[PDB]
Amino acid sequence: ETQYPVDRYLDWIPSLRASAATAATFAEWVNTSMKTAFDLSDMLLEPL
Amino acid sequence: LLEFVLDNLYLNRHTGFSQDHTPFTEGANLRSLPGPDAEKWYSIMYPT
Repeated sequence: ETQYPVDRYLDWIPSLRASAATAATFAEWVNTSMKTAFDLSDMLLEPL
Repeated sequence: LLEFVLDNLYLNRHTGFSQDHTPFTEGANLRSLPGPDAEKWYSIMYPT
């Protein structure tokens, strides 16, 4: 749930309401994936 | 009666909760004790 508008047509796809911490950890995994995807040896958005 | 009062003179330190990963509850944050075998406490805390 974020104020930024984004279209969701796959809310039918199953998902629970994660705690803010849970979302952050999932986000951290996505971020590690992005760094490896661009082969980033440096920290990305760590303050974020 | 006085001793029961004497035995109860404590400060309750704010505890911690964990989002439920199972469908028994709707991903609730359960007060989580340190150490294992807390599930006996979890079942007692929420007979529901």
